[PDB]
Amino acid sequence: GLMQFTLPVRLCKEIELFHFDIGPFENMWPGIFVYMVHRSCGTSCFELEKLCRFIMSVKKNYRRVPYHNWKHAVTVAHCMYAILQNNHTLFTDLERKGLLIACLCHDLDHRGFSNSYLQKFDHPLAALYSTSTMEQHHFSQTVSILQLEGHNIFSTLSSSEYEQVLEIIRKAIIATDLALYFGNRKQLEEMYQTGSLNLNNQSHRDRVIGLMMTACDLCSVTKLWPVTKLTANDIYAEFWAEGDEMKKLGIQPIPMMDRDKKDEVPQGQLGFYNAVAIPCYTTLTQILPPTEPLLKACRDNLSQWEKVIRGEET
Ligand SMILES: Cn1ncc(C(=O)O)c1C(=O)Nc1ccn2cc(-c3ccccc3)nc2n1
Ligand SMILES: [Mg+2]
Ligand SMILES: [Zn+2]
Repeated sequence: GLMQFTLPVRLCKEIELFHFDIGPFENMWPGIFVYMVHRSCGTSCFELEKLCRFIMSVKKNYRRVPYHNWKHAVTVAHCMYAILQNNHTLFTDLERKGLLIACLCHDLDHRGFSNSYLQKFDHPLAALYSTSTMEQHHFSQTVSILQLEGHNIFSTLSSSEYEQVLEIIRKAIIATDLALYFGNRKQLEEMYQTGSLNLNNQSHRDRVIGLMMTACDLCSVTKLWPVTKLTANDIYAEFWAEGDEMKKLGIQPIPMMDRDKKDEVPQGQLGFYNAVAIPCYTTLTQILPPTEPLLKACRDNLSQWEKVIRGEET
């Protein structure tokens, strides 16, 4: 109760900033997450014995893959922390509770392959979940861990409150299926520009939370350039692994996943910032103005990719 987590001065200052990197020391990541929960939600939101148990069970069900790993999970949770701390009054006590948990859990038991590879491999999960295959699995995995002995971090919530937070977490996790982002953003774009957007409307909150979930999921493009550049090595390691597997199925993979076409990466990253990232952070800054640093940092990294193509960098 009166046991408060403290970080060293640099982490304690840097952690409030959107572009914060959680560093290479795994054993500090759980304490970084508990520190963020206590500050976002309160020191009384969760029982520390159950939280710590939940956090280590979630860790254990993240696989040792180049990108979609325990580190990604805590990085996406930190972005959400940054957004919630800069939009203090606009979110309920349940939403703060659920959105940090959702972010930690959003890629549970990820194997490093897209929903498409699962469908073409004819994976059992692709028979069980027709769309957002992995994301339905990540939620399933979350509920399993919440149903483990001494892992129910929402024990103090009522029947109705429990159902509401699990519904927040479910929509939040489904929303990280990028294929749904495009329509979600376009609809948010139209609602903001006509003035019909209303945060008292639940279906509108759902959409805004979904865009926050995309923004947190992509926050690798909103770090300082040295971190963005090095993260990209981890992303393409999975993509090219997936391409190799497509070639084993007898399918020529998209260039993005073809390691023979790695020379086309800088221009590929250019496309992704224009088609996905900039649009995403633009609409987010429109709806939630204090999230502007994410746009600025994204814009800065777009410019760094342009310099790579021009041959000013390697
Ligand atoms: C989902 N997600 N989350 C983070 C990131 C990220 O990249 O940081 C991504 C991601 O979708 N990236 C993309 C998207 C489209 N691409 C097309 C090429 C490309 C094409 C041709 C040749 C060489 C590369 N590379 C791409 N990378
Ligand atoms: Mg995912
Ligand atoms: Zn993710």
